[PDB]
Amino acid sequence: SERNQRKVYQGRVVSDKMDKTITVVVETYKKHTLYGKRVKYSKKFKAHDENNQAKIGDIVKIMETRPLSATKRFRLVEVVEEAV
Amino acid sequence: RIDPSKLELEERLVTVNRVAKVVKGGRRFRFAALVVVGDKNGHVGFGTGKAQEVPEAIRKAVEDAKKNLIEVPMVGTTIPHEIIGRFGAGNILLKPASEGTGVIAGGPVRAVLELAGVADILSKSLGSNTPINMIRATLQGLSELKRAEDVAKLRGKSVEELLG
Amino acid sequence: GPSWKLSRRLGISLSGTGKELEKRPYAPGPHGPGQRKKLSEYGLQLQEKQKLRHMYGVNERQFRTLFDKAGKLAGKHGENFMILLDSRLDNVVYKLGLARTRRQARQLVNHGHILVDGSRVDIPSYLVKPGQTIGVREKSRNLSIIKESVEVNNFVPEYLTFDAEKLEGTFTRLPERSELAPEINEALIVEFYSR
Amino acid sequence: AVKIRLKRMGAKKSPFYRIVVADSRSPRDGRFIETVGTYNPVAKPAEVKIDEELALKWLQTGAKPSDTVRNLFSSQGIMEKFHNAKQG
Amino acid sequence: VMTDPIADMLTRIRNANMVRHEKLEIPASKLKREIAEILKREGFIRDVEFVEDSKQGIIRVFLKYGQNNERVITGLKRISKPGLRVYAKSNEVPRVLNGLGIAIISTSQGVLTDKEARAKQAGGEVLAYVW
Amino acid sequence: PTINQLIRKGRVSKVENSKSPALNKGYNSFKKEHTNVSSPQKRGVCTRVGTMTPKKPNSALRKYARVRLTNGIEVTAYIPGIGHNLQEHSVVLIRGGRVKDLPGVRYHIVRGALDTAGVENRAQGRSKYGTKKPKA
RNA sequence: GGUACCUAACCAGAAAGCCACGGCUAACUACGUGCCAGCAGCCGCGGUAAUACGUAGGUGGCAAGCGUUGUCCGGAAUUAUUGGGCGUAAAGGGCUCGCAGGCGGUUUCUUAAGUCUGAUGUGAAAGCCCCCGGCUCAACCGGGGAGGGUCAUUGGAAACU
RNA sequence: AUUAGCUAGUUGGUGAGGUAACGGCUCACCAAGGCGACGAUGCGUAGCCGACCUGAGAGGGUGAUCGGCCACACUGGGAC
Repeated sequence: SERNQRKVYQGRVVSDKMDKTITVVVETYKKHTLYGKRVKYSKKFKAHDENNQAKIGDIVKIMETRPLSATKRFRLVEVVEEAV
Repeated sequence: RIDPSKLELEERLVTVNRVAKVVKGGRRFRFAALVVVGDKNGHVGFGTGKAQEVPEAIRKAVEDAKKNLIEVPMVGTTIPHEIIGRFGAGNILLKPASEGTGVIAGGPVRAVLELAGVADILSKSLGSNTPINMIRATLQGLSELKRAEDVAKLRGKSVEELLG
Repeated sequence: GPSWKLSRRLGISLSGTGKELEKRPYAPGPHGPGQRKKLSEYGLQLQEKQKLRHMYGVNERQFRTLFDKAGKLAGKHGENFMILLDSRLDNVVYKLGLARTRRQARQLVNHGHILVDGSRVDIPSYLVKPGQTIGVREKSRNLSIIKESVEVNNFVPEYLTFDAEKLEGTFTRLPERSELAPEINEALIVEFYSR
Repeated sequence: AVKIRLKRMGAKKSPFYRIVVADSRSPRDGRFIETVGTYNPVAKPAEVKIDEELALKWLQTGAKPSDTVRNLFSSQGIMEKFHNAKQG
Repeated sequence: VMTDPIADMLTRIRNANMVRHEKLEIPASKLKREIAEILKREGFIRDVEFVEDSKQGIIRVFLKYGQNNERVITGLKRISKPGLRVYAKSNEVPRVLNGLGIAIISTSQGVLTDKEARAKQAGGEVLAYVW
Repeated sequence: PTINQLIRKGRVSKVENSKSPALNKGYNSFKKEHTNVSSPQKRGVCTRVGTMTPKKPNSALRKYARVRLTNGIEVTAYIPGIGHNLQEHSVVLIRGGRVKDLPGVRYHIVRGALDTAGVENRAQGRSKYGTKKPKA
């Protein structure tokens, strides 16, 4: 009787200046519907950091929920890997 | 090899070009000719036709036609596979199809394929619209055809293994 | 039309006679006895198409779609289109012999009433399948068009079972193109309407 | 509001009908959820074809049809099988 | 630089056909060694040989001229260029020269031919065309 | 050319004009602008009817209308028939027809319009030039 | 709506046209005409023998329609991924150093983002299409089925990226 | 791209109010972020979709009728 699993990703962090929140870049990449070659985009979101344990260039997962503020529609799961 | 003249050639013409030459006095109008020549059983050829008249050019087309013939494989009244000939700026590709599909080809090219006996060809004149080179676009591709039992003999392999 | 002036353009007795070529094989007109010229493929494939469509008088709005209705048919598309215009009900009336011309067979469908497995059919262009019976009710039981053409006892085609007074018409598996068209060259009309 | 009902189809003179589970708020040709089979008025004989089982699941959820639709179910005993389930 | 390994081995087979050399050298990576056994096992090579050296290895090919003057290999063509990855599915396995020619298909269950990818019904990359 | 060259420039596709520019635009009054109607045929008003010559080897003087449409644009049109009917301030319907010989005019006047009566004594070419069937 | 329909009675009686006719393109002659009147989508036709103008005859085209008109697609491989170019035909930046983006030698382990594949859920119906059946056939309408998703979840495959 | 810079309730946090409901949705406070060469902002343009037409297919054009949904009800704003 488990409820439906939500949207989820992992990615990479640009900046940390937002209060208890960050941006995370998702790098999934696809082909074009006319030619065939597979180029990469930039997909970035706004993610909740309840512990403020974020780094510039941090590998981390995000998890959506009800929208916490303006454009913020994610929370973290696990800080996967850190920067240097 | 050279195809012998011990056949039944049908030899209907394609076009006539009046072709000039400029001398001290004025022009000199002659005629040009080219006639696709063959049976309806797989032997196609042609020659040029040059004269100072209409009908003697029709005669001398048949000479180099009987000097130069070439043979086409007739697997199921089709071409056995797909090929694209590329002789001299006139590209004409050749596609096989099923047996009901008829002869869909260009103007001079349609007077070639019926002079093979092969009645199932899709084609499309990619290159220029010139009558000599479009016929050169056909036979050069038809020269590069292959037979099913022949390439299995080339590979040293079974013929049915080329199908299954 | 005249239905005979158009066949001398084709230069053939399209119903199959000894007439309409004697004394005048040149096609129509004052440019008739002035000797004709040799045409192109477009010159041929018109007349090669028109040697079949002037058999049945089919307007080319109705001639195009039956070619397309042969497109969905299996088998060779040339011989498929031979089947549909010899399964034409106008041709079935003429091949049962009660019409001297196929144009005479048109009134034999239109108001010379006739019964296909039931009430009546006023359709000169009904596609006829094997397994159908054809008769005429007593309202036009024996008129002199039928009475003379019963007496004109022509040969019955071998895909038909026909009696004179019983007047019933049924079929075989198909009308076969070897039996159907001696004059008309096939496989040219297909390459006409592929372009 | 949820009325299992007919749905008008066909040519101008001779109509055709499809028996349709839908909301009444959508129009006469409006959208729906899932249909059951057919109806033919223009045949002087029969050929009113019903799925005969799928609507009973909807009737256990509750969807009141009009009587002109309902008496076709009486002719095939959907409602009486359903009334046995209501007596069950 | 070299930009891809498989391109410069296929045309090197093709550029020997117009001169009719007997033998070749190809610097023999792993997938290079397995293409050569495909052409060997299916009628395009007299014999193929492996050479174990210290530098990177070399594979060598004895070209198959069985008849008078008739090249068995009449041309090659690499498709899946580095920047265009033709992934033909197992439903739409591209057979070439319809009845005659082969195309080598690298599948997840081995680098296969047309036929061994056909009956096993698994597609993927399409690495070359062979006349 | 190469593939990544194609992706971030695209195929810059070929843009072609019409066969006639002054049929492709209509007018509305209280909007005070110049709408894109693409109507086939318009009714117009002639202002100056003089005549002039064609350009080259053909040299036989033409009829040379100048018509003002309901878009607001004054485009010189052409009078096809064997002699004319039109005078100033008439009702002129215009179909799109290219005149190679005359410089600049790309518009026939439909002989057979609301005001243009058909040309005198014409049997062949009945649908064109606006003549009824003479007597049956 | 006594409408469809069916029954019987009546008469060749009610009823065909426009377009083309040098080459493209199937079909041509005779008069008129003399850079004028006029045709023209294309090449281009007429300063006295116009098969190209206009008329007549006669053909041919298609048909209750035919032409012209404006549109959009096609032929146009003439924006070319499938399906072009670049010595002189339209086209190599004057040449470099290079951030971003683009692409990767060889061997091996591993991973599964791409890829391959199953299963499940779904992409309503009408329409295209497969096949039947219904309307005098057709068109139309009906029955059943397929197809359509760079889809999502889930479970597999490991050569290549 | 012959539009390269654009936004201060903008973008963040905290609390408060408010909404059926999450929220700068509103307001106070505090912070300075956010959006951008994968083309923001701007401007001209236009209802979208199953589908229609065309092409051999890849594609291109159109988005009328019938079916889905949004928006609008002389123009504009509020509210029961």
